[PDB]
Amino acid sequence: NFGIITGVLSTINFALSNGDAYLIANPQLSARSGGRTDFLAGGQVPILQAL
Amino acid sequence: LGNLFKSTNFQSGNTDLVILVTPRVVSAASLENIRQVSQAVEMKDEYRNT
Repeated sequence: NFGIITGVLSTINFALSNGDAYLIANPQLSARSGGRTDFLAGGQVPILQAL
Repeated sequence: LGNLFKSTNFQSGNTDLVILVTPRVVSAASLENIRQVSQAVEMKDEYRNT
């Protein structure tokens, strides 16, 4: 018994994508000499952290 | 016509925030205290009238 059975397959691709992103953050603070000021504008998420 | 062969996703926004304080040396007769006291009187009267 001598012979062959074979073939080929293919796939066509024409994908095309673009992306842009802009951001400016302008926070402003006040503090006295020798002091300290902290500022947060955002949120908080819960995290599991145990000994 | 190209919008029949193209999809767009757009997002835009802004946030504004200000935090400011005002201290004042006062007494019980000072204007800052009197205004809050008179505000409580109006609160009681509004409750009574409903």
